[PDB]
Amino acid sequence: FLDPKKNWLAAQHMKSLVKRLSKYGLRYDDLYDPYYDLDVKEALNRLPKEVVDARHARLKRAIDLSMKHEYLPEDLQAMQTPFRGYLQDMLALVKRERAEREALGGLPLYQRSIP
Amino acid sequence: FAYFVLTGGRFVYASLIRLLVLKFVLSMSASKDVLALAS
Amino acid sequence: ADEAEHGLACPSYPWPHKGILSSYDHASIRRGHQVYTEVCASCHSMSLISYRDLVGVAYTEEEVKAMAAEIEVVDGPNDEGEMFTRPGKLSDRFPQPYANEAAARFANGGAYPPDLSLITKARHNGQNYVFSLLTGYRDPPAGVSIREGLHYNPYFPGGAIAMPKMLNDGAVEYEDGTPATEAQMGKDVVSFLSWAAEPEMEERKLMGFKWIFVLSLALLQAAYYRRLRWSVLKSRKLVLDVVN
Amino acid sequence: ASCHSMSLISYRDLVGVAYTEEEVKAMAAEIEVVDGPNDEGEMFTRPGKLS
Amino acid sequence: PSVVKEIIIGITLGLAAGSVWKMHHWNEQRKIRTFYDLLEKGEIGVVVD
Amino acid sequence: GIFESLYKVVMRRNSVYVTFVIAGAFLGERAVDYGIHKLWEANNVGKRYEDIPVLGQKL
Amino acid sequence: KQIVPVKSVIYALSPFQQKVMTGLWKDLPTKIHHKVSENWISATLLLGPLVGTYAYVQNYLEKEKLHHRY
Amino acid sequence: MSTKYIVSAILGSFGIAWVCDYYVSEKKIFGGSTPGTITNKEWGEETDKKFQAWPRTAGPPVVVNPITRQNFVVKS
Amino acid sequence: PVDQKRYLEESCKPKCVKPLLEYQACIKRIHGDDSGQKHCTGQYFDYWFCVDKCVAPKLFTKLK
Amino acid sequence: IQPADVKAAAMWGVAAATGGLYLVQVSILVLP
Ligand code: HEC
Repeated sequence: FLDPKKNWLAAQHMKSLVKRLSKYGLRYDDLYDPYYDLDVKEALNRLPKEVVDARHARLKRAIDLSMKHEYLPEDLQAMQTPFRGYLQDMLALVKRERAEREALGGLPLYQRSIP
Repeated sequence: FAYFVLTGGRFVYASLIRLLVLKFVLSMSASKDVLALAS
Repeated sequence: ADEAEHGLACPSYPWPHKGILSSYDHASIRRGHQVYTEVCASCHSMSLISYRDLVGVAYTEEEVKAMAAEIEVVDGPNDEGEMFTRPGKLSDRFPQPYANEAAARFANGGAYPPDLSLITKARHNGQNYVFSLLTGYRDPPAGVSIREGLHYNPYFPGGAIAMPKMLNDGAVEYEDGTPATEAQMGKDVVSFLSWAAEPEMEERKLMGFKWIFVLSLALLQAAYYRRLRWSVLKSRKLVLDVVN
Repeated sequence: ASCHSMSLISYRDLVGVAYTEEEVKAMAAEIEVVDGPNDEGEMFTRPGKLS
Repeated sequence: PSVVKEIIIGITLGLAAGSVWKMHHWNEQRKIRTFYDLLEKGEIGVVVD
Repeated sequence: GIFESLYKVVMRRNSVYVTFVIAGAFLGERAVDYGIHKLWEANNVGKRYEDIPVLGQKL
Repeated sequence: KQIVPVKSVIYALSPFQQKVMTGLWKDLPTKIHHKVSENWISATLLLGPLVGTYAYVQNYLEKEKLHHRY
Repeated sequence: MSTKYIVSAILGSFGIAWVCDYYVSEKKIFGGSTPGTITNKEWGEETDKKFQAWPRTAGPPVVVNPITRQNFVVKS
Repeated sequence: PVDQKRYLEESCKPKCVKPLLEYQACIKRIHGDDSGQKHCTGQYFDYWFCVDKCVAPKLFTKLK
Repeated sequence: IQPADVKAAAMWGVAAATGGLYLVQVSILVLP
């Protein structure tokens, strides 16, 4: 795996993602839907309230901008941290706990409801 | 101004609805060959 | 080969009934019905058009009554179970020249002269194709000698068609003194055939114009209504307590 | 059969009920029936069939 | 705002327009050349009868 | 303004508004139909059924 | 299907105090520029295979017909 | 601001120019004449059919504008 | 009763004489051959396509 | 309140009759 700092294509991809995410004022982790995985749900429950509330505020701002058909002003676009993640470590810990629980005879702590 | 724009569109819609309803009912009405055979 | 199989392509003639506001040339419809009756009804049939269809389109009602009274059709059983023939009325369809498809094919060398009611909608590029087919009885190219019993026609798929060159100069005498030539006769008969295939064209065009205009105005109203209802949402300022 | 008609009972209905197939075929071949236009376009007549 | 970019794109548009006009001129020249070529060595004459 | 005048006329009770709309639809449809008919007749002069020279000479 | 509150403060103006059909015309050049500069790549990937295949097909048909022309 | 006024005035100017043209050269509120070559309305017809074969004093009829009209005789 | 279509196509015959010349070239080749399938309907189609394209509007503006 | 109610009911009846005439234009009934 030669993604970062050694692949021109990967550098271009990172540039494009930074452009788009900062344009809407989002972060990469905010793209993780709790309804999608049910592990993101547990991670978001375990995260501190300040972090979760900031995530919700950023999501609401992004949806507002998407409705209005406009982007953040250049100032707030400059003051952006699209890849200052907050969810990957907790998500990995939750996945690891799930891994051991399934590894040695355990019921899942939560399951997706059949729709 | 808003209500008058809306009113113009509203009676356009009324015209459309009357057209459609009458088209269906008159289609279910009589036919030219029958009227010809009326003698 | 493939070129002759698909036939020489037909140009785009400027028909008088083409355009978002364009009507049939009704004098030309009358003239085309004359030429069809004179020369084309011997072999081809319509069988989907009543005499009453001509009333108010090309002939007056008394004229159509006389024309129908000219021909005689078989009417159902009388009080003895026998069959009889009575002059045609204003409701009878156009007469059929042959008893059935078998008789038609037998009279026309195995080839069946198609029903002409929907002929311009039953061919790709209908009206242009029919006009070109009628007018383009050309000398076959070099070294392509076609068999006896057919005629060369570049537009017909395969080049060999079964009907002979019918439209000739001076074939008919028009009522209104219009000089009868091959091109004029073709134009009139194709106008008549295109009317026969689509007798509702004028009403449909009028309805389409009126309703496209009216619905465009409705569209503007809809555009304004939506913008008005959404303007309390799109021009709103929210403070969220977050920066990055 | 000289006055009333059935016109809903085919000859094939009789096999296995009152007659055998050979008998029904012979009975059908007894009578004549008009048939659709031939290659010349005329309405001809042929001996009846089982159907 | 980039001055060199604006001048480059202007020169490029000028050359495109000139190329279109030159294609027109070349087609016209070919038509004239083939007409006279035939007029000497072909079926084409100029007097009607 | 004319908008405020017509509002004070026919936009204080919904029944009148409905009636006004009904009047508007009928009148506007008739006006558009007349205009389109005039346009059609202007565009297709000579081609009508009523003005063909042999309309009643077959008898 | 619960609703997550965000603790914002929202000011909104009534629809009858705003121009309703002017935002469509305010910035046409900027909006056209944004559309083109944001979607030229996607336009190339959409119309590219189509036009290329069409040109190839007409070219090959021309060659084939001229070759079979005796 | 004023684009309404400017465009309206431009269209009005075209209307006024049309009216003045119609009165001064179609009905000639100021006296004048019209050629016999344009009012006959069949002169252009023969002019075009003559571009097909233009008469000449010494020699058979000959064509004019052979290139720009693409009209010319064949093998003979 | 002179045919307007025939007269018009004769008039426009010298407009696009190039397909006609190609068709004549094939005619000469086929006359030289005199033994093959020898059709070359493609030249015929090209030439008559050009003539038909020419006689498109003039026919109806000349017709009654 | 009753006068206002009956006035409103009559107005709605007039609107309903106008809608009925619009849907079914009857000069045959209008003339007599
Ligand atoms: C008897 C002879 C006639 C007469 C007087 C006319 N037609 Fe034609 N026609 C006839 C036959 C036997 C056939 C079949 C040929 C075949 O399809 O192999 C046709 C065919 C047509 C067609 C169909 C062409 C096609 O489908 O590509 C048309 C459109 C047609 N005929 C028209 C037509 C018209 C308008 C006539 C009056 C001038 C006419 N035919 C006369 C036999 C005969």
